[PDB]
Amino acid sequence: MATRTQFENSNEIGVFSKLTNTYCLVAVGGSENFYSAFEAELGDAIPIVHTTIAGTRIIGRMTAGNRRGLLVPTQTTDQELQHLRNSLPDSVKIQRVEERLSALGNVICCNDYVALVHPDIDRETEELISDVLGVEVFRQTISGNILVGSYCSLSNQGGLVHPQTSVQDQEELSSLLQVPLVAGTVNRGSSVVGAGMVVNDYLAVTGLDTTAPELSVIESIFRLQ
Amino acid sequence: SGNGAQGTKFRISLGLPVGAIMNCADNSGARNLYIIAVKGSGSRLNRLPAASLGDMVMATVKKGKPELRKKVMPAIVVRQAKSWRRRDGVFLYFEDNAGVIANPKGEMKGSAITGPVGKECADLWPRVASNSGVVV
Amino acid sequence: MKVEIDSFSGAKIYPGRGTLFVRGDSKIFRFQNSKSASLFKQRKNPRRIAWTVLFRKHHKKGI
Amino acid sequence: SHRKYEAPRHGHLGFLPRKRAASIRARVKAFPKDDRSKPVALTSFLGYKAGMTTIVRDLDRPGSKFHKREVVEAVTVVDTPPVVVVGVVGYVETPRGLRSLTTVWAEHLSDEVKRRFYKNWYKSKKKAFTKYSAKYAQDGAGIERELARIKKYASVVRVLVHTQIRKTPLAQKKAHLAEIQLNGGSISEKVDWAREHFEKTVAVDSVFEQNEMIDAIAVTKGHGFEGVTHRWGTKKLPRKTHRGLRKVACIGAWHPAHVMWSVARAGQRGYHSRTSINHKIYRVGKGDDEANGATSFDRTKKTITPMGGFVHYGEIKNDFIMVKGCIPGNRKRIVTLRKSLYTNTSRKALEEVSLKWIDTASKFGKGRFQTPAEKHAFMGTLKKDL
RNA sequence: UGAACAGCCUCUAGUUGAUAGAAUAAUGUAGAUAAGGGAAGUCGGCAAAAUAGAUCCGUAACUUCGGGAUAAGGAUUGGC
RNA sequence: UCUUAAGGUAGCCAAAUGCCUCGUCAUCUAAUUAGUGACGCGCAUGAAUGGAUUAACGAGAUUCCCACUGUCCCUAUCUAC
RNA sequence: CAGUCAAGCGUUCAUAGCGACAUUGCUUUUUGAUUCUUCGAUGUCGGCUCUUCCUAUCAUACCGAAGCAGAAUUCGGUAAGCGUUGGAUUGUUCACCCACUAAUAGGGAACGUGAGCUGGGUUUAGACCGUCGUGAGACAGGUUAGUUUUACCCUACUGAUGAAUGUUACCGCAAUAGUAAUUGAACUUAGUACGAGAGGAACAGUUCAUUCGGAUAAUUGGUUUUUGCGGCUGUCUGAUCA
RNA sequence: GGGCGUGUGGCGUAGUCGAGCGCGCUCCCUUGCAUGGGAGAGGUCUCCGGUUCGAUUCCGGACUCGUCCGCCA
Ligand SMILES: [Mg+2]
Ligand SMILES: [Mg+2]
Ligand SMILES: [Mg+2]
Ligand SMILES: [Mg+2]
Repeated sequence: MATRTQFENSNEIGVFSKLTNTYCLVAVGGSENFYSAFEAELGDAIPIVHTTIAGTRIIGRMTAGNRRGLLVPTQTTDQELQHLRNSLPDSVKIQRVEERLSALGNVICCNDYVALVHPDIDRETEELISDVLGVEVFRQTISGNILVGSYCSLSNQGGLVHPQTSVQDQEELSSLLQVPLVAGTVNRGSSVVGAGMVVNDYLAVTGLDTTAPELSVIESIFRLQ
Repeated sequence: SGNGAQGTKFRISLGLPVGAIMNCADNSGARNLYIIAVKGSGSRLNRLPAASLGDMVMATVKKGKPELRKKVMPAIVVRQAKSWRRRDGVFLYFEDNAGVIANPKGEMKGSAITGPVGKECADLWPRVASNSGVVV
Repeated sequence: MKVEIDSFSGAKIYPGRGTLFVRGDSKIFRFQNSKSASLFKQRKNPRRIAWTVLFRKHHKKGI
Repeated sequence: SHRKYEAPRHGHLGFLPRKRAASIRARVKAFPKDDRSKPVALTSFLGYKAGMTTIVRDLDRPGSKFHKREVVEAVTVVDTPPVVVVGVVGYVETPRGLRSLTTVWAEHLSDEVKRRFYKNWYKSKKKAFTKYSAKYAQDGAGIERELARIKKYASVVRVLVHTQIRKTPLAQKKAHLAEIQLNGGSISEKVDWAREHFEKTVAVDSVFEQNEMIDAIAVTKGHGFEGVTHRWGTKKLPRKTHRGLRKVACIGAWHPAHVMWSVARAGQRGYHSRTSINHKIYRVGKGDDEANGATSFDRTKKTITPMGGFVHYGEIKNDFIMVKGCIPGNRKRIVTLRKSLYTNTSRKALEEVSLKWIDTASKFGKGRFQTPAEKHAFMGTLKKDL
């Protein structure tokens, strides 16, 4: 399933939510339908944490997540950090990042094995990503889009990239990430695919205005069947 | 703001009246935006309609590309440079006035934002938070 | 609460006190008062202003 | 002809006339409505405004964007020594309104309350209530006939109380005396409570408690004669205006051939009695206690007084009320704090408030330190300290 | 001091005359400063602000070839 | 071809000269009864009643731009008298 | 501006909404008509500022009707409590566009308001052009430049004292007078009711905001004769210190 | 703002209730200082309703264009 969901009318689910294999994060100011989608589809096996990052309802663009670790900005308060430490399982590691770009979901596009980052990140932050997430890192842009997290949706099975992407960039990124990539649109043609939707190994959640060919492209590239 | 607001906004000290020229932060090829109107502003005799951070305004491109000049379009203020108070009581300000171009529903005409944006704007507009590099 | 440090003088900043300034290169400065804020805007070097923590650390004062 | 552009009226017509108040202590024009089921308690209290400070607390509003997040708010401090009960009075109700019929005083009156009955205290024989105390020290003869008179009549019982001005840093020495309504029990229970509490002190926590919405009645800060531009907020006339520009241009039409009362004019600004409602109590502090300024999260033993004392006031050695926001009147002024005239739910009047940190830095400048121990620890040793 | 019988301070000389005392309300007259915006004010940038000396670089259209021109636009300036 | 002494030539223009008129087209602006460039059956332009052009100059009249600012949003404060 | 009658329009159907041919009125925010008052002078444009009043109600409150399924809209009632904006052009009233808004309703008060301002226009004397005139000169034709005086009196209004009520002091009562709050958005209800679909509400609840008002100065900003501290120029006190 | 009149082929223009000519150019014929001739195409008669049997034609409404008259001191 690519599950049709709105955040109070918003068809961008990746902005307000962060979904990994092991956990899920949702914003505190959410509707009953928005919570019920993650509660029904994810089930009781996977914890869902209602969280606020840096005083903001936006959490997907603020944080970058992995099954092994979670990265939070510097502006995240101690109460939010302690609540995430209690609510999250003991396996994941939560570490604050002290870096100027500070919006880790926009900066970092990552999965379990390999990650794409903004080219201009600091070397200490790159080593921190490689340490906490245990993930090999490449500094690359998707056809000149420096915000790889906003302009790519990535999982273990496959990836969706920006629609206006050069084909040469598509095989280059596909060989670099060792996963097949498809250029496509989400939410009735919105270009920002990573902000448009969240995905993991068995679930994808998207906006209600995402059309049927777009949803078919999603389930084909992410192998959710 | 008005239609495309995702939630409400606390009152930010108004810093951009009508006639203000702010930098154009996105990559749409426009250089500055000239504010002619503020969405949702009230009516008082002699009072100029002023804008704050996170507000949607009506603006014209005074300097930039000729297909963007000589027409009115909606814009969103992302940097204010007039100091305002949050409910945790810090007084903060950027060093320039800056906004981006959008449609009336709020999605950006451009694709990337240079420089910081305010969290009071990023929470209120998700497309701005999507294309934003750093949110403070 | 959190007690922040002055970006110019190193003084302790209590909640609701002073100002904050986000520069165009996305760097955050925090000023405890208008005196240190105005010295920052006048572009003085805190290594040469005699009452700052960075000056006293440089000059080994009070050790 | 008609006004070309509409605009709202400058100023509020219900706060007229903007004259000086009759006294420096504002009158309580209305008390909370009585019901004869609760125990006998006062409806109000007297204190002295000391100054303002900030706090940090965790906001609890289920639905706000700042839910479960720290906010910093401005509070004002009212120094409240325990008030001394001297006297009760009863009011019968006539077709021309309420009317007092008797007043029964306490026996021993202190000097600070009997200074209220004098303009030249230093040259006096101090003969005040001397024949009244001579009416006392019999068995009961001239006393409980007036008390049973208040029981037999007098549908409203009010208590004469007076502050303890000598416990405050004020240099006045002459206490303030007031009537406070009792709002519990029957008439006999009210006057029995008063008779038992003659010459006794009543503390502020007996009448107030935390998270209670109260009203402040006080006379505002005076400003003397003021022009129309700041007194009423009218628009300044343009720069090239002959004969001045802080004025109102048209003060009326040709007809009616008089200046109307509704036209804004120059005169006295400030020193008006005001009643400001719905102020939440954050802390009822005890003066017989160190760590008044400490919370459960801060836990550093410091009193509520800032560094260098409150500016123009001094110390807070007595009990106090920390109340949210601004109240009318300036520092060192008598202020009457009153219970609310109605029950407010509002999901804001019912919020339970627990403070996290209280500011005790100096208000006589940009204070950097909360305690002298913290200042000494930060700055190290000085030349004056050996 | 400075280009200077400019402005500012001083020497010789000459005055110390102009009803005074006490307070510091409004509105004035004269002098000033203002966060953010920058003519949205107004018939109209009225009024005010900005620029300013000197040295070096650089200087357009047009022209009656004489000019425009300090065009515009940049950099520097103390003490030892 | 008539009328008359002869019939407005060269130029110029909604010009300080155009009633209609806020003329029509273009440009300038988000929007212009303003400005500029064109057009000309021009109420009622026009050749020492001087026509057209014109560098430099102007306490002359008008429009736009940059800088600048309490002119203004929206007022506040200080000094002397 | 409002009625009465109703041939017709409205698929059908006079009157949901309109309504010809006729006819009865109201108003004095149009312009006329008249010449009563003023020629030993009542300051004739417009704008700015400010108060109050009227309702023939643009919006907001509660309702009735529909050619009212919902959404949007139209007609009407009680209603003047409350609001009715920012600009480009023009001296304008008016107009015309841009834009926001719940809405950008109409008017009066000596065509409100010049000892309140301004002086762009008109409306002196200078000057230019066109037309007219032999000419001096004329032109609600165009253009440019053109002194805006006085309040200290009475009343009114805003504030401030105050004799006399045996004296003086404290605490009170309340006749009368005034009065104040206003409007919107988002989430949810709910893609629900309704509908064939396109489309698409409302009540209760929550969080904010606009306009207004009354205070206040903990914080932030402004202000500086704290001439408080430091720096700098020129000159003077022989230098130094000051 | 109001009044009065106007609207035909690509262009100009004739119309009494029963759309023609000229100009542009389609073709053919015809020939210096480039003509002429013959067959062509070309309209929702500004639009919408009613009358008639049928309206360019009669009527009503709307649009459009062109004239005339209109603010103040
Ligand atoms: Mg105005
Ligand atoms: Mg008027
Ligand atoms: Mg009106
Ligand atoms: Mg202070």
